[PDB]
Amino acid sequence: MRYPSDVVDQVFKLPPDKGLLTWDNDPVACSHCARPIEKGDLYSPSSVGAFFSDTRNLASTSRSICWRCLILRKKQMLNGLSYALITQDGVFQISKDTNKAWLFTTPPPAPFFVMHSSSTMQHLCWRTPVTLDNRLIKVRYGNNLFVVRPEAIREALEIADRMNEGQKKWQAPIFLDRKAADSGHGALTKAGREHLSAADQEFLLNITPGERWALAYIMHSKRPQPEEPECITSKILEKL
Amino acid sequence: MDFLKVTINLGSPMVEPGDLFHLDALLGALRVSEVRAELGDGINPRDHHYDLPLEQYRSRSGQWVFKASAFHINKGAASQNWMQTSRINTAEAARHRSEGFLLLRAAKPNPAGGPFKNSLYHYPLVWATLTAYCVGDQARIADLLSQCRQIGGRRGVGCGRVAGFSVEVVPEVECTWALRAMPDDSEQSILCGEYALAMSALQSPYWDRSLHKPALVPTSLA
Amino acid sequence: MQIEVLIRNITPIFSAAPGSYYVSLDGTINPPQGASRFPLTRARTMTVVAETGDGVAKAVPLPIVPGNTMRNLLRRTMLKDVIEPALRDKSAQLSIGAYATAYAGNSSGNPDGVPSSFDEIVTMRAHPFLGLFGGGPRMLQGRLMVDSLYPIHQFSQRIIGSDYINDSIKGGITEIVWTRRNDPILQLGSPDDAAVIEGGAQAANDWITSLLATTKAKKGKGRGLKAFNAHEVVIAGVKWLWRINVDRPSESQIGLILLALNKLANQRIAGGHAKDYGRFVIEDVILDGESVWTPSGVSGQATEQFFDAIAEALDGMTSSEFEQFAAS
DNA sequence: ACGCACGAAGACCAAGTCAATGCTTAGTCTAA
Ligand SMILES: [Zn+2]
Repeated sequence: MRYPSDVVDQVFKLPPDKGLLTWDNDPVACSHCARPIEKGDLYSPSSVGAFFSDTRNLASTSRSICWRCLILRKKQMLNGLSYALITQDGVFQISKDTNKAWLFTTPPPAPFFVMHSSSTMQHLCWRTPVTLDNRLIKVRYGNNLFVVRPEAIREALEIADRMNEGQKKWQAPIFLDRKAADSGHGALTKAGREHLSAADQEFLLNITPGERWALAYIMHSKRPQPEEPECITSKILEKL
Repeated sequence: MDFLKVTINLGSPMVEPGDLFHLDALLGALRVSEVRAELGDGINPRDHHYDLPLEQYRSRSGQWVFKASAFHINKGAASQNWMQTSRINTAEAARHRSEGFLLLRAAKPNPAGGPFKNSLYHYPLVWATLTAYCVGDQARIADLLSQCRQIGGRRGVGCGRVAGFSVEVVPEVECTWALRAMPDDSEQSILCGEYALAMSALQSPYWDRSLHKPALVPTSLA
Repeated sequence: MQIEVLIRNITPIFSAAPGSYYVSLDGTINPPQGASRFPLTRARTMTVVAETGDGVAKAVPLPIVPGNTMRNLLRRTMLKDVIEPALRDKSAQLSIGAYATAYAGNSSGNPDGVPSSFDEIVTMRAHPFLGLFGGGPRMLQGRLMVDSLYPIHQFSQRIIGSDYINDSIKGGITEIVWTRRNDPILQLGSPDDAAVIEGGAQAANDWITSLLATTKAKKGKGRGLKAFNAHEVVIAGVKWLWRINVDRPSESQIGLILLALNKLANQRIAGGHAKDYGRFVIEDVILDGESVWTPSGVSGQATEQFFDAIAEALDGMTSSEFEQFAAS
């Protein structure tokens, strides 16, 4: 895939809705997924309504929405893709911690989109940049766009295991929060501050926010075993 | 035309950039500020943000980037997760609704969404010395950076004040300008370290998603 | 244009820090499991590097007021003291989109995302109020860049500077205030007290019996009114420095900022409305290195032009400008 | 008579943390 809207016609294969206008002016980017809207394509003027609180993430002021985004803005699409991973084969659910560990330790090779919501249901279909290479995974968490490097996650897990190797009571070296909301998120704990070497402390302080978020779901006393997430595109298509 | 190292010292913590913070983008922003002060706010910003004292690298396919590496982030302290909210005072809005200042017929506010939504967001704050490498004019770059006061982002709330800056000529062997978003078909010999393929813009502005292209992004800098 | 406001808080300033933090009776933050723990709401502390105890660099927390809080306080002061009375004098009425844009810069009025022509940008960014605080569906870049309220402390020397060294405080400036909530039913003492209650003695008896049963069940393994806890505040009397910069300000915008600074003393800082926290008095206002704060507020021969410009702007201000800015 | 009000609803996994700062010892005379 190339664009967030490309997930529709490639893994959902949903035909465009009826009654959509046809573009007849100089091409302009979509207001959601930044896809160009060329002459002869199907679009619709923006009618997001007063309850749309994602104006800051709009690609442009074209006020035009391509049919793929019009599909992606349906309630069944927003709810189904709350904790989704959209790859070529299908849409997978990464809600469970084991799924997150598998994704951030053994990512799929193909381009994919990573979905995650910080509340009941949020606009995430059209805000996630594509992950071209598995070594640089871009994850959209609520209003935060994260960059996760699997090698950094593996190195941090190795550091935590080596620091907790001797002590019988397991204790995390770095303070992390699943919601990425705590005031101490990403800061070293007392055990990390006074039981780790200078190189390990410098590495743990110099990780990206996305890596902290991922370790908040992976790094624990009993590391979850990675497992393949289930196929979810069937459920979303049936509910639509 | 000359090889440079740009060092920026902070007097206040800055927002830790989620993606690469590029020297050329900052220079373009400062140039746009200069042309705004000289002409006004009616200018097109895209007509003046390439007039920078930096020489360009052009690849086989014509894709070109500034020779200005992304800023290196070395943290003098652990990153602090800063919390900010947003809310409209409900009692004040109710008073205005009663007095006719506000034309709202709805009975209740909705903190979950709508005009009276309460929102919670976070961004990290870091104390760092900003060092980056570029090829250009020392005098003009130093002049442009003289008017720069804040670094990174969230400047409206005063994040990332500049205590000072320094521009020095350094040997080429120290560190190259390549630590940035290079075009897809860039030559391997000029790349410093491992380069992962990802989607990013090659010219400022870097937040414009319509300008995003597949590019080689340094793994040891993102 | 640099504005330096020297603020001394008469009452303690309480900006609640997110998180569930505990404290013991003796005052130990996060006491161990051995002793009793009570919830604590600490003040907003920012990790800063400083030369503490003759050290080269120490990351010590500094109790501050967030810059976004100061920005919103300035916006509310302008709205409630100059903008709203001026619009009321014209009997102006604002829609929900315009009002949301004016009071929080919320794009809910027109979340479609509206393009802005260069002439429109020039006209609107020159607005006396909406130009300073960008936002709305258009969502411009505001000309106002307000810094956080850093206290004049030993650890804030590298953030504030050495210009106000005479007012610095060496020791800690945080204190713990304990609160308590009592069940009013348990404080009844005579049938005259229970006369106002419809159930009289029977209702109070049932209330007390329910409380006792709930307490016994909780001890063995619905929450009552009784509660004991504390919240941490910055001690009163500490001086603060507020730095405000306006990028390319017009005369009207500077006049509005000066008017807000004149009326800023009537407002509160951060939270604590119930306990009258955050009360402060302006001590000095500095405009581009020139002191302007007279005992009768911001005045002088060098600021009459700003006041005249803002008065003229208020005379001709209409709600149509707000509607156009909010694309309503 | 399109615009706005207002409930129902649909995603639904789920840990480990919560200090960040202590530090010593007597010469000057050159304005009333
Ligand atoms: Zn689209």
